[PDB]
Amino acid sequence: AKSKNHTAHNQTRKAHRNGIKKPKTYKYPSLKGVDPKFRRNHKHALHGTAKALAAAKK
Amino acid sequence: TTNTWRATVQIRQKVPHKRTFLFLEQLILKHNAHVDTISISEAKDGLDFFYAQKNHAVKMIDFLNAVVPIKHKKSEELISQDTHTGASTYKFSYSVEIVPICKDDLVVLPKKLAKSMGNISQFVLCSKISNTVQFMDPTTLQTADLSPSVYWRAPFNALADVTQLVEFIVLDVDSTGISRGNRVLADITVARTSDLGVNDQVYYVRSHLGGICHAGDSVMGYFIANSNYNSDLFDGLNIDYVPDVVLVKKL
Amino acid sequence: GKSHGYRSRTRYMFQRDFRKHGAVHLSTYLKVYKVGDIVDIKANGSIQKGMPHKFYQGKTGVVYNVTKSSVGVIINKMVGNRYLEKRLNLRVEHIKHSKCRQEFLERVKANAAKRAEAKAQGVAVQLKRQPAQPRESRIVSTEGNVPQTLAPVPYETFI
Amino acid sequence: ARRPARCYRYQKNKPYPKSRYNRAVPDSKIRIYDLGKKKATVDEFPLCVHLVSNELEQLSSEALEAARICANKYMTTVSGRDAFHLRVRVHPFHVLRINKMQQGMRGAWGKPHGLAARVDIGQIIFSVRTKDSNKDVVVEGLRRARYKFPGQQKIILSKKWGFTNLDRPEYLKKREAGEVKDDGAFVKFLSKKGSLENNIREFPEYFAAQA
Amino acid sequence: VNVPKTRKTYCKGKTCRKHTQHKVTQYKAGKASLFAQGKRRYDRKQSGFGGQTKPVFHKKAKTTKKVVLRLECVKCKTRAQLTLKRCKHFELGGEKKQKGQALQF
RNA sequence: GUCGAAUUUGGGUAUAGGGGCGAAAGACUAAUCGAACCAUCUAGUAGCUGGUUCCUGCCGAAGUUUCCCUCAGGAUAGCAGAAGCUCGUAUCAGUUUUAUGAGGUAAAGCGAAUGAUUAGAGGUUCCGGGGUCGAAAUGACCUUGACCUAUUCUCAAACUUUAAAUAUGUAAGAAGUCCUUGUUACUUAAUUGAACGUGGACAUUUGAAUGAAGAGCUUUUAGUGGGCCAUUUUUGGUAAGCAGAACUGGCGAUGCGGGAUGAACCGAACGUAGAGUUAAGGUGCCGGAAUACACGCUCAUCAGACACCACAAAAGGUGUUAG
RNA sequence: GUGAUUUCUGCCCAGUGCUCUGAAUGUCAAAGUGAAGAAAUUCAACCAAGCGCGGGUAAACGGCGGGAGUAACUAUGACU
RNA sequence: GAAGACAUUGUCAGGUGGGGAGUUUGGCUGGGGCGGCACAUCUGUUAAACGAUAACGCAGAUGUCCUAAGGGGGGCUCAUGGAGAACAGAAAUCUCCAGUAGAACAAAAGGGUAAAAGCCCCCUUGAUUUUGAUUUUCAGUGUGAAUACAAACCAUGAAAGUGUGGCCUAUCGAUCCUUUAGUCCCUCGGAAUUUGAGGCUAGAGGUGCCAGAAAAGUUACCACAGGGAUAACUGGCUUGUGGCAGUCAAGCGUUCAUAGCGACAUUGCUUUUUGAUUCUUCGAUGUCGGCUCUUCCUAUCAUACCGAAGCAGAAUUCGGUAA
RNA sequence: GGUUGCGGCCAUAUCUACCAGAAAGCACCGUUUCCCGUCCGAUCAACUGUAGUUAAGCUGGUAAGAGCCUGACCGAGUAGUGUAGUGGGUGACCAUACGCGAAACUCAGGUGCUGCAAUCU
Ligand SMILES: [K+]
Ligand SMILES: [Mg+2]
Ligand SMILES: [Mg+2]
Ligand SMILES: [Mg+2]
Ligand SMILES: [Mg+2]
Ligand SMILES: [Mg+2]
Ligand SMILES: [Mg+2]
Ligand SMILES: [Mg+2]
Ligand SMILES: [Mg+2]
Ligand SMILES: [Mg+2]
Ligand SMILES: [Mg+2]
Ligand SMILES: [Mg+2]
Ligand SMILES: [Mg+2]
Ligand SMILES: [Mg+2]
Ligand SMILES: [Mg+2]
Ligand SMILES: [Mg+2]
Ligand SMILES: [Mg+2]
Ligand SMILES: [Mg+2]
Ligand SMILES: [Mg+2]
Ligand SMILES: [Mg+2]
Ligand SMILES: [Mg+2]
Ligand SMILES: [Mg+2]
Repeated sequence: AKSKNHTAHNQTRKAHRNGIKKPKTYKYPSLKGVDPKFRRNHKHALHGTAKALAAAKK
Repeated sequence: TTNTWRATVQIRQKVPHKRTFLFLEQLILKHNAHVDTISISEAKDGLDFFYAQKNHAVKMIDFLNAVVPIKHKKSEELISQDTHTGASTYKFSYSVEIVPICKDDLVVLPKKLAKSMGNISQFVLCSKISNTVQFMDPTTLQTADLSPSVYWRAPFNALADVTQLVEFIVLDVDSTGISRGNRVLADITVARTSDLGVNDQVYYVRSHLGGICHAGDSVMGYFIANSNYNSDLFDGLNIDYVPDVVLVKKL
Repeated sequence: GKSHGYRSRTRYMFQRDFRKHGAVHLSTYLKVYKVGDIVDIKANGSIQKGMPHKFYQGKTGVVYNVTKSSVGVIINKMVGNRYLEKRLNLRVEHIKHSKCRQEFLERVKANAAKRAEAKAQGVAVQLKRQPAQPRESRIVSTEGNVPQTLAPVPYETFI
Repeated sequence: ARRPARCYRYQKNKPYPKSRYNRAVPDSKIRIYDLGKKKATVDEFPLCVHLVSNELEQLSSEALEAARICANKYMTTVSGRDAFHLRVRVHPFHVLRINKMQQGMRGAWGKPHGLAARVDIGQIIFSVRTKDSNKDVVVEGLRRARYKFPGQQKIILSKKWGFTNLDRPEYLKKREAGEVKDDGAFVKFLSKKGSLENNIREFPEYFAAQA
Repeated sequence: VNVPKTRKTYCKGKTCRKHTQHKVTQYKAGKASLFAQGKRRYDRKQSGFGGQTKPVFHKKAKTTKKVVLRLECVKCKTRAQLTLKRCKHFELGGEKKQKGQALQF
């Protein structure tokens, strides 16, 4: 015997039962895959601004 | 009705560069066994012959058995099955395989095979490629035959083909003695064509090419010193009893 | 057998347009990209390094990273029954700013001008866009413009 | 060799011309396309008649061959062999395949069979240009050629002068001045653009205003 | 292919950690050796009655080995390995490409 | 057939299962033989066939993805149920608009490149070759092709300057815009930028339309992994109730009215009843409903009579009807 | 193995077998021998039959071709 | 009497050993076999202008080659055509004008490139070290291939810069086992030293049936579980081929297209041929021919009555109503 | 406005053929000791603004020029195409309804614009 090889029939119908949903944006994206030279400075930037506000609101 | 030809001979050969097919195409013409065919088609590693009658295609295979090493088999396809007798109407296909070791290849033989056929060394050239395959040992002249029945039951392949030859330049030939039929065992002093101009290096090797070798002649050969093979038969050798340079032919 | 290489079916898609071969013009390199900028992806065929896959031809996305001679674009690709967030690394030759977002920022400045001017003038704003409305009544004159009578023409061959 | 023409009637497959992929194809049955006095000037044969198709079909090469002979044989014997100019406006480029014969369908791509044309609704097949008095011979000539083809086609008397793209009175307006000169078979016209120096090299009867 | 005998490359041998001269050679096998735990385990299992216990490979398709090059820093004699693509031929020394020579003989 | 023996036959005795016996048939060895019979191991294994026991209620599929000595089977993703949990006008949407990108199919084109292709007219010969006048000529006088000039007939799934429709990406704001002056080891010639901030200003016309039996999130587990039909686009084939794809709708899992009859066509999707109204299809009788009305056309010694559908063509006719 | 009688039983020992009052330094296990080492171990020489080499054998298995020539106008193919 | 430390007997080691035992003897597939590889990959097209997309569809390629054909910098312009220069001619070398690429770029094809990515020179090892992120195929696993950075160390260039192999799209491989480089670091568990062995991090030895078994035939003496998922036979769909009938009319028929014939073409009917297909049947529809016996069809061989003829008669030839 | 250096968009800027160019600037142009490079001071290097020229380059103008570019009550609402019907037609294909809508061809007009710095009867 020989089979049926391939089809895309019904596959869109199945897909639209549950959404085709978007992946949800957030405030602050992940710094995964961002320039290392940028991050290595950005760490020390946020350390100083907290110490400034801590010294201000001491 | 589609099935017109009614017998096929599917000849084939496993080698990328076929000397034996080009030889066979020349040999078939001389004696001229072709004529009864309706047509000829081709394929990757050989070519197809189509015959009206079954007895026309059997003469061809008997002719092929005469002049070249082969293996073959027939199978059949049914079509009609007429209930009035004398015509079931079958269609036949003969699948012929030429032996892949060509005329001038460099071959490592299997150990048991080598011990049986005259106690010949494992590291050999081919000689003649007729009805059966015959080998020669370029250093210690010697010969040994191998029939298709003995080949096919335990098949092996060539170490290096005609496309691996390299150009050398002969400087002197010192003869030692023996001559069974070819004025043989010549200690050929040779140097590489890419080396003759620039660099100093000389290779000195015993060779079967004694009767036809002259100083200053360009000779072709296998240069085993720089080749990384991957044969297990070759892996079972003596990384030091093996000759540095082997020369296949003059020119 | 089948064939699904990296640049399969891209005969015309990385072709160079008619009479636009050779070196690229310099404004391509002087355009500045910050993080958060919207950018369109069109593949220049003459540059081989830092080239996008054929799928991303036409697609649009946001910048997340800036480097030496490249930027980090983030695109949403749909696969199966969901979208996946995919991260690219393209050289500046295969990229440009989206003019849709440029048009938008102009409209925000305009709204700030309207609302500030409305308070000084005296109430009533109305700042949303309205779609094309159904048109009003009018009186079209026939003075020096009397209707010309047409009729369906007869059939002729001329071949 | 030949199958019936009913098999290769309709335009089913895509255009399959002779090229570096097809290569080995048979020769066309029709060979010469122009007949009659084909070294004749434009002023000699004003009256034009067409044979227009009315179906989306395929005319084979050998269908045109017999149709071309039949129309020629009648028009030569009746009115003389130099009283017309017949032109065939359809060349067969489409190659037809045939499944002439491991098994039936286990590997089945057809060999080249023969050539054919691809005619559309409103496309001209034959064209004849003749004298004014010799109309009836031309119409009756293309009648017998109509039987050799498949499908339905109709003969039409043209309003144009000869094979030119100009009406009966329109050609007279331009030729009465110096605005037209004879090329050989067809004709060349004046154009208001171009270099004015070599517009006077040719058309010396124009640029005068007299006769 | 045809690599040269010498090579100036990155050594990482404490005192070095920089580009230095390396002597290049071709990597070679290393002998089988019994008393390796696998060979000891194999010979135990193979004894007695039963015959061949382990599989024995036959169907081989590859025709060329990958080349490995032993490098060796001349300052500190600290070795390093470096692998090349597959090739039917391999040597190392002179034999340079010339200007534009035609064929001879 | 043979019938005085290589004859026929009783009783006793010997040969036992991978063994015996065999004038050789794989014959015979207790109706069992290309490996007897009995008991046990043994409920041997089976991706294969057959069966699988009460009622109602709610929800409700799949024949597709990748990998496997895989193709009558599995794992994996998908579709389905169940349990919920965090919140509560939500941000979303098999949709349109506005703005803005991306594409090389249909068409068109070849007096535009590439390749194919019919005809003449004008030229060019120190130059592919013949003839005419020749001692030869980088000579003339005739000629058939090669290119050159402006023309002309016709084409292209694996040609193209141009280039649709349909389908397709992004945006249409509070996680926003503007002002003010803090952090840093990054960056700049430079407290210049860069990124993230402090403090202040801007509210329900808060920044197109329509909708929203909520929005978001998690765990777990069933069946399924032979499909088929229809319009349009389609490749193989002379074609097929044939083989293989593309988008949507169906049957499979589905009754009901219609097509006489029919898985898929048209209509329309089902709790139990009453009344009204229609769909598709019909209204001479079978058969519920006008042997209604109106203008025409046909007479057939094979009339014709309702989509899918159950066939008819080229070619002809002082048959009759209009042009 | 062949299968009464009668009359015959051609050529072939390369291949596969079988064989041998033949050749000898080509291959070759265990134990034994020597050297290296603290020892476990390692490396070498030595070496039975068999294998290989050489002879015999077809009422052993079996096989009995292909290409060229010249003589009688041809042909046959006695002959090369 | 013979024979005698040899035989014999016991343990180990080599040879021989279908006499015997156990096992195996790929997949896809218009039935199976043969062939092929559509089994791992790459270009164009099929492919219906996002992406995705099938057939034993079409046109072809891959298991390599390269210390430069890799990296940086400098100089320069190609294919071809025209016009010239002793030997020198269609082709040698030199000069000038034209020249948008019509050349070259290791190899299939498609893209790309002109003070270069092409040709010729100078200098070189970035075809290096440390490990993470991302794209493609995709389960968003592995394998291969590729992209952008970082931390060192270098190459080249006056410099900006460029460079982590080949201008881009193909050129390749797990666990177990062996072996190499590194730390020369950890362990041998009563405590030590030296050999030996075992670990940790990174490569190589290979599985082309390419996510990776160690594998010959035969059954006409055969067996079991199944299969109409699948052949051999009726039936059904189709009608290329076979059979039968038209149209047109260049020619044949002494004379004359059509008494009778008829080429090049073109439109059909039939299921008495044979293919193509695989819908029904493998818990069985008895598979050739002849004998026997009934009925139906007409495309009429004879018989009835007629019409044409190159029909004088005779004998024939073509057609009509007729089974 | 003319010219120079550095540009942006990359033919409205290109191509072919003739014509004009005061001032300054470009340019050709002169020399070979030095650094430097060649078969050759031709190119490239250095030196002099000296001996001389607008003859070339360069900038502008002309041509019922070739090309290129923008348009149009040009062709054409044509070709094609999404949606619909128990519409037509034996078929091949074709009309209608609700929408979207090209290209060639024809005619008209055009033939570089502009940023930074310096300098000019
Ligand atoms: K049982
Ligand atoms: Mg399936
Ligand atoms: Mg038997
Ligand atoms: Mg019995
Ligand atoms: Mg049970
Ligand atoms: Mg429900
Ligand atoms: Mg726009
Ligand atoms: Mg196209
Ligand atoms: Mg395409
Ligand atoms: Mg339904
Ligand atoms: Mg019903
Ligand atoms: Mg019905
Ligand atoms: Mg009728
Ligand atoms: Mg007998
Ligand atoms: Mg199978
Ligand atoms: Mg596509
Ligand atoms: Mg390169
Ligand atoms: Mg029998
Ligand atoms: Mg079936
Ligand atoms: Mg089927
Ligand atoms: Mg029965
Ligand atoms: Mg009848």
